Amino acid sequence: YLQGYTTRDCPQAACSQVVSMRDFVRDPIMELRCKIAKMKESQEQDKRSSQAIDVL
Amino acid sequence: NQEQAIASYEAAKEELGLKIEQIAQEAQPILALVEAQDELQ
Amino acid sequence: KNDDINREAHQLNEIRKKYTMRKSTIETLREKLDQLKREARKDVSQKIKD
Amino acid sequence: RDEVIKKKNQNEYYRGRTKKLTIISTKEDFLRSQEILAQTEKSVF
Amino acid sequence: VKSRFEKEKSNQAEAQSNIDQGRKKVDALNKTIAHLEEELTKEK
Repeated sequence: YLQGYTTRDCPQAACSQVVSMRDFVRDPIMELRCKIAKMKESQEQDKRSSQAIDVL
Repeated sequence: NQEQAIASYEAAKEELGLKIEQIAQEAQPILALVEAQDELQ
Repeated sequence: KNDDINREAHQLNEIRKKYTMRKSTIETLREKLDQLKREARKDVSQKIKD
Repeated sequence: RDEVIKKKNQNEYYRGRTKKLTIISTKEDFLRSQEILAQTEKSVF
Repeated sequence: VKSRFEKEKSNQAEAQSNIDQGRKKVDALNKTIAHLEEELTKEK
């Protein structure tokens, strides 16, 4: 989103904050959320995929 | 058919085990820890 | 005539046993493999929750 | 952390209950018998 | 590299599980084929 320009507005909707790469820092909270969500989905998907093969 | 499957399983697992033994032998090293310790002291 | 009818009987007996063979395929591959795969799961929610 | 890596590998027993696994024979065996049902009688014998 | 080796060992465990499943299927099919061989003699 910030590619090609030094600073650009915040990509989120209704946000006008002009940001750059240095303005963004690693978010441990988002990694935690996505990690947890993906692991839950992975457990669900492994069970679903196994039964998804049991169908064939 | 099941005996053929068993033979294929055995061959594939033998090959995999050889490769895994090689990779385990390749898993020696652990880096910047020594340099950090030296700089600290 | 008797020999001809006997040959026909043997052909139809082999046909019926091929049918029984397909029935055996049903019983083992259709069901025994189905049961083995169904129980092999042991509801993986088991090992997952372990 | 080491056990974290191990348990991630155990989640990759995704293939552990997914890849190893029922009805492929079941669907076809029906077709095998249905086709062979028309083929075939003990009363005739 | 140790993580990669452990991943490979997990693949080894999956292969061994496949081997064991094949062994169980082979044994069951041996029992069934022996049974049907016995039956065929039961059923010039």
